[PDB]
Amino acid sequence: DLPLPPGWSVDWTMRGRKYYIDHNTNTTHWSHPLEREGLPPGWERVESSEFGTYYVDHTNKRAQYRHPCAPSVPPPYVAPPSYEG
Amino acid sequence: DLPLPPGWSVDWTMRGRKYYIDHNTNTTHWSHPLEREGLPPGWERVESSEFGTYYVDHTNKRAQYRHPCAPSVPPPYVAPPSYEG
Ligand SMILES: [K+]
Ligand SMILES: [K+]
Ligand SMILES: [K+]
Ligand SMILES: [K+]
Ligand SMILES: [K+]
Repeated sequence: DLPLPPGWSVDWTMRGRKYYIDHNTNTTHWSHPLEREGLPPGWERVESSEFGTYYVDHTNKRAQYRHPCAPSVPPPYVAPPSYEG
Repeated sequence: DLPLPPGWSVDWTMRGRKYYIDHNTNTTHWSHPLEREGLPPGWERVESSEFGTYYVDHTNKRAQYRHPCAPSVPPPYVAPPSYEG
């Protein structure tokens, strides 16, 4: 949907997974560069049918469920307003 | 974007957070009912600018970073194909 910034292109893995090619920096990425609000450089949010939504750190070649910048404690439960309706 | 199933409506919290009202079951929800693929009943995926993406269990009033169905081990690191470009 969102336009690629100048200097990018897209391709596909042998499993059908889209990736983004940055010809400005000669690097490749799982996510659109305009869809990384709140993420530090080197980190991406990824979606998995087996593991759900998690985060990868390309600079350390590791992954974790928690956003890199989230408090290192479990996140807060909040319910929507009760049915009124 | 996606049409609401029959019997639903939408409203807004005093913080500007959208929620979904199910008049079929007299319940309320943070997420669109057609956007919960892979989630068990009672669980939702939520987005937070402070905590990132996590999951809430309305039946236990708790939250966790890991998808309820994800393996209880850290998720796998996978890099996109190296720049060719
Ligand atoms: K450029
Ligand atoms: K281009
Ligand atoms: K997560
Ligand atoms: K109905
Ligand atoms: K309606």
